Amino acid sequence: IQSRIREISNLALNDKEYKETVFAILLLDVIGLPLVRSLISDVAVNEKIYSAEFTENEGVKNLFIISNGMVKTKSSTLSRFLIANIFEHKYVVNQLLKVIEHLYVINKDAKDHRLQTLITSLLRFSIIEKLLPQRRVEINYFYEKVKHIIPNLINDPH
Amino acid sequence: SISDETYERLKRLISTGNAIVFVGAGFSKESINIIGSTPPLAKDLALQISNKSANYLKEVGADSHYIEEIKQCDDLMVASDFFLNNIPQKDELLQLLKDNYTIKDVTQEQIDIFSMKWRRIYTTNYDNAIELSLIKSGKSVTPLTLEDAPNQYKSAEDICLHINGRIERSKESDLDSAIKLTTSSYLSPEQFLTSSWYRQFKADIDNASAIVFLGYSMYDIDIQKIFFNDSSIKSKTFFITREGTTKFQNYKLAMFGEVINIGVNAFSHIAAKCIEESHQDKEVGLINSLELYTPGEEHDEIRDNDIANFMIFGKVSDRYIDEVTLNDNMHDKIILREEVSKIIEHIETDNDILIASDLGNGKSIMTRMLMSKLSRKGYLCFYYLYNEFSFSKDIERLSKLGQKIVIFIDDYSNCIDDTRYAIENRKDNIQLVLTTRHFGYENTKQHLLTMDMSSFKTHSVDYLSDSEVDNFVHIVDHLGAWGEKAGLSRHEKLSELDENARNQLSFLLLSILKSEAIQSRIREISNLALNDKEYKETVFAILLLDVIGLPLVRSLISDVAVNEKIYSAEFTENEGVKNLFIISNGMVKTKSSTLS
Amino acid sequence: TTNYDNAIELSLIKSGKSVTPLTLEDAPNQYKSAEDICLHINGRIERSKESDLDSAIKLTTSSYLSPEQFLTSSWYRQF
Amino acid sequence: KADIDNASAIVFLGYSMYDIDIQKIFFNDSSIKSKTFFITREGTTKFQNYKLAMFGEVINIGVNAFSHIAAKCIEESHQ
Ligand SMILES: Nc1ncnc2c1ncn2[C@@H]1O[C@H](COP(=O)(O)OP(=O)(O)OP(=O)(O)O)[C@@H](O)[C@H]1O
Ligand SMILES: [Mg+2]
Repeated sequence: IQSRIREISNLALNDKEYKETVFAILLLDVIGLPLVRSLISDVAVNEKIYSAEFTENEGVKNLFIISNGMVKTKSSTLSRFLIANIFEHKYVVNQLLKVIEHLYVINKDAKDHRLQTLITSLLRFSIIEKLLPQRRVEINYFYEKVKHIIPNLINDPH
Repeated sequence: SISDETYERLKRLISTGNAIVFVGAGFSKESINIIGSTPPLAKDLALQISNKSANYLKEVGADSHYIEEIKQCDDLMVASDFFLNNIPQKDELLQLLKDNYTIKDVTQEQIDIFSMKWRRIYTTNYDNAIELSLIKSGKSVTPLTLEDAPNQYKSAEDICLHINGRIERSKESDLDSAIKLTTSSYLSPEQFLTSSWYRQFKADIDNASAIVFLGYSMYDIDIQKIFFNDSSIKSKTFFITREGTTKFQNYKLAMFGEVINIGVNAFSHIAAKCIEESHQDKEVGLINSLELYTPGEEHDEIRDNDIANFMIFGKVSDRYIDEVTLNDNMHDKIILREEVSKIIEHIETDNDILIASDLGNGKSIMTRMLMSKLSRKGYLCFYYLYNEFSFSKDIERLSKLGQKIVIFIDDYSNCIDDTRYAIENRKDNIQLVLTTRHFGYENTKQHLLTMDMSSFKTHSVDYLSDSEVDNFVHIVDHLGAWGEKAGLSRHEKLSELDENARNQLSFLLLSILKSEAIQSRIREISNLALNDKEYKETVFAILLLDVIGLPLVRSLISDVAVNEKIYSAEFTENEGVKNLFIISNGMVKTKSSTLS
Repeated sequence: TTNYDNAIELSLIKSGKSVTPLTLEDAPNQYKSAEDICLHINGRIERSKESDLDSAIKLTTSSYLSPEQFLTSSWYRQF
Repeated sequence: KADIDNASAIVFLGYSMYDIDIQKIFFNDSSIKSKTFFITREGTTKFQNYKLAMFGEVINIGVNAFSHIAAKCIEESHQ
């Protein structure tokens, strides 16, 4: 099976935007937020979800159950396998840092509650351990760089 | 001869400046070439190339009977094919073509006839008489061939298109397919039908005021097949032939339009009269298939009965929409969808909009609200009317304007041909808004993904937020249609609905206000599915298995349906079976309990 | 030539001589046996499209810094 | 198309090949060229039938001579 999943995932994850959007879908499903097109646009840091050619890809159709253009996951045992094995840890930590910076950067104006709870939910250790399982160096690097991305975190005991 | 009323009709049609000329062999009969003579016809050229090949075979030393039987061969196609397939020196054939088809000087009638303003120029010549005649007369020209993409030259003018090729920058290998000389070239899979310029040619001869053929002998069969069928095209075309020709000689041409046997010489004088008026004419015309949306100018009172009509019975006026648009605090009269602002922000950045939704979840009303707001922002919004008038003429007249334009099309699956043309030949200052149901979108996926959809933003209005649920129940609270349920809180009220039907406007309307309009829509869609007894039995079996609660399985469905239609692949491609049961990978599941 | 106009071509045509004008987007092997090569190094006007101003017609300060130039073309060896 | 794909050989009896569609069918391929035989009239030079030679092998013997081949081959075809 793993070989089948790898072959059918390499047919979509080779593009940069497709990889970012797929990672955004997996990340928001991991946190538990609703999979809304406008919010997945902010998490994915592009607007490829609005194109009509995203939902007709091999990887997107073969890994996610699509229905009337919407995207939802198949099961947790495939999403967590994708997160652990198909996405490298070194990609995951860097993309997490990028989206954490960008959310704040565009949230300093709009003041949306969903972005705020997204940011304070990414900082929790349970999600990070569910995203980077038993990786000491990457977890340490992420925790030591999040305080330098945004300077208000030092005053927060959370 | 040719009558005076035909003269007046021709002058009036050519003075518009939207005429199209088709140039043939007879136009450049008087020109002169590099070797200082009139360009030759097929007979002389065939004799020359046969003589050349026979001289080569005499040099190699073949029998004299073969030479004497090849020399008298005056068929251009067979002689050229034999030369290219047996004789190895094709460089001198290309040199002979360049010598014979390079015009050095033109006459004055050609200058006067090509100093007009046309829509587009089409020709079947090899020479450069037309390009020389356009420069000399004070106008630019960019020639092309069938091997050029028309989308790159969209904004260019003075497009002189050569159909059977050109010799000006022809290479050695172009004789096989590009230049239509041999029998092998005419049989190639690459022809005028397969080229992308064919659709452009059809649109041009559909859109033009009149079409003029200059000395065309009507040899090609594809143009004959284009022009034979229709009659509205025949009423616009004209043919120009040489003098001293009887009607029976022009009988072949007469089946495709009027025949005027005066020659290019006499048409040059008409061109001399019409040149000054050709460049001046301009008219905004009238737009027939698209009505210009205009905002409200007066304040009308809104009465409860209007609230009841809009909420339940589906009847509303555009004055109501314009009134709820100007003031955003009036939540007791309309539901404010959050997608309108996103859609507006997308349309301000040169992006097309495609809206897809389920049955009756607020799509046409969203289109009307968008139309009302975008004119206030400063655009021009046109609503597509399902009329019998043309659409290419109207989009052309819209392009001739100079304002920012948004065009709205509702339920495009019923006008897929026009909606295609719209995405095929869209201009720079015209955006598109297309709305459709899910079934209509999925039935036309293969007709649209082949084009450029990178400029389209896809939106779905199927679901709302909890704030909009609160707004809806606030509207009903102001209406007071709860009855005995008004005492209970928010949670109790909607306790009888399913999770996903709660977040859809159609099921909310049917469950709370019992909108008859939605009932009529459901009856209309389900009638076309439940007409057959087999499908009726299968649908009733699915509903029975759901109200029991036991899971759905193909064998069980077939057992309780007293048939085997569930095994057929056409059961899940019906109208009602798709619009009433959500399907996924061929399986059938129901939407919600309040629908079943 | 370096001009973008058609004076050379009109002069050749008016003197009883043919011409095949090209640019740097043509390969030399397809025109190996050709004669009267009027190669326009900078560009051409006669059938220029809208995208030819960026790199094909050398006029702007961006069309002089593009990776495609006279050196990297296939006509450099021929010249 | 399927019949000329599955057959053993294709025989033309006095066909001048006037229609353009059979011409477009038979001109492209080369495997169909090996199985195609054209039967034309007697007393014809090679050139008089150069057009037919492009699509397959041509035999200038007529139906008159083909009758003898049919009479010699009939008893084997049914067997
Ligand atoms: N913005 C809105 N605010 C309040 N009610 C609305 C709104 N939009 C739609 N409705 C209600 O929904 C009903 C059906 O909406 P509408 O006719 O626009 O559906 P639709 O999706 O365009 O239809 P169809 O898909 O069948 O073409 C209307 O009669 C109206 O009562
Ligand atoms: Mg509608």
